Amino acid sequence: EHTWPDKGSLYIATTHTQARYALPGVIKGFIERYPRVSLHMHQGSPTQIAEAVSKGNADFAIATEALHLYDDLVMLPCYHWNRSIVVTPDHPLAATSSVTIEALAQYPLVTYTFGFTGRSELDTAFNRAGLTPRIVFTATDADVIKTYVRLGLGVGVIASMAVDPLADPDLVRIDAHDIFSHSTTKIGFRRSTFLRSYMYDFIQRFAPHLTRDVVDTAVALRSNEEIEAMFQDIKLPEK
Amino acid sequence: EHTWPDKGSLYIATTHTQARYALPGVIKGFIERYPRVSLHMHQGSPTQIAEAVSKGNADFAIATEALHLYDDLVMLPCYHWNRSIVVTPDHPLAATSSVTIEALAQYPLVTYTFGFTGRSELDTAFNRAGLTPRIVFTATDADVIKTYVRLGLGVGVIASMAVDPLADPDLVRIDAHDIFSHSTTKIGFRRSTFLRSYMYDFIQRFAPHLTRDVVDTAVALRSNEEIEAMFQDIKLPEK
Ligand SMILES: CC(=O)OC[C@H](N)C(=O)O
Ligand SMILES: CC(=O)OC[C@H](N)C(=O)O
Repeated sequence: EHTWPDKGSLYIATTHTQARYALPGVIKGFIERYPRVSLHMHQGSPTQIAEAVSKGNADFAIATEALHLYDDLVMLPCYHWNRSIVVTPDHPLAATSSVTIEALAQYPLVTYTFGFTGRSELDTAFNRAGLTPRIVFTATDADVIKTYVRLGLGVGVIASMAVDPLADPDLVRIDAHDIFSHSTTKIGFRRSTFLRSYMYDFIQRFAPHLTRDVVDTAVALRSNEEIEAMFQDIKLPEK
Repeated sequence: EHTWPDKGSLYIATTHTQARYALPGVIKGFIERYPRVSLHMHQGSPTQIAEAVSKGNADFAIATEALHLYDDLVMLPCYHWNRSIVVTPDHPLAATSSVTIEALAQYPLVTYTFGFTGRSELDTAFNRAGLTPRIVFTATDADVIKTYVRLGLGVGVIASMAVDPLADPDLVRIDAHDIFSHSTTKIGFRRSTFLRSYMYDFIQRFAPHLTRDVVDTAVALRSNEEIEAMFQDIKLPEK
């Protein structure tokens, strides 16, 4: 009843951050439309995620590993995203008129770890202002991080999508898009993967600008550089 | 005011599961008692966690990696824990009089990945009953897993401590201690680490049976085997 009868396997290798905040909608949508597609899902670190799809278990990889050893696979820009700073309401940073990277910094921090969902600005955006802050905590998911900010171990820096005013009503969102450059989530797959219609539909459902035609031409280029050139004048979804 | 003035560094390498469910209480307790101890915390995979403490960044490692390449460090049994099966209330397994590993199995599963917080039974406890089930999903944390069970991608198997009737009131806990053997969380540190009083206190706060004296004698032995022998007749906390 309003479903495609397409039969086939779809194996995704993705990160926590992706699996938790960016993927659920799509997946629920997808699996409802394709009851004959065996959707398998495997979470993990950028290198294994690179490894899995590369040679050669999973069909797609979904991650902010704009990082390398990715050349084998066709990488496609999906969206940008940045970070919010979260604190307990009783924090000095709460009652502050737009904080700076130096105004941060004076504090002990609970961030992500490198490399795993873009802390690849943190430190490398800190040494930039010649700064080195106390990182009392590095983790891989925001929910752990959030709960340790509730403890008061330090100030947290997480993806803006990882704050949910509903889910997180004991924290203060402070947007830091000014403070840190955005991160790009891409989607990979090796050239030799035959692209199935459900796959295009999935790509499309996850990144609206990635239509069959866009996709095809992006893979017609011999480079991920060339691809990112293709979109350098396309405004991505900003998440 | 009722705090120890002890000054020093305490760096912990632990897993998601540990950081999220087993560690928060202790840490909050600890840091309140030792405002001069620089508590640093770093989450990650068993191998890096082994690596971090080993050679030789972090003081303690806290994990269910009873797995090896651990010989360098003194490993101490902390507690046992097992798994619950979680499903949507509308699931066939909900209305079931104590399910078997075969009664499971007939289903698509959302579990942990190997190696990362004990799925090292799953498959190796499945091939045992000669079984091979559909694993539509492997992740590293229960919250991701739970949410995909809410989607209906499959049946979830997570740590019993990762279900929280308060936090998770849309799921069905089904205890599987019968079904799968328990896992042991241990705590490591290399022999050469001078043991500080706050460290003993911390060890103690996390594993009540690990008193100064127990600890000392456990390290007086030349083996983790010998240590586990020491406790083979001690009933551990069961979590
Ligand atoms: C990042 C987020 O909140 O969801 C975006 C999702 N990729 C979509 O476009 O459906
Ligand atoms: C596993 C859990 O829920 O907490 C146990 C904790 N290690 C303690 O003994 O304080």
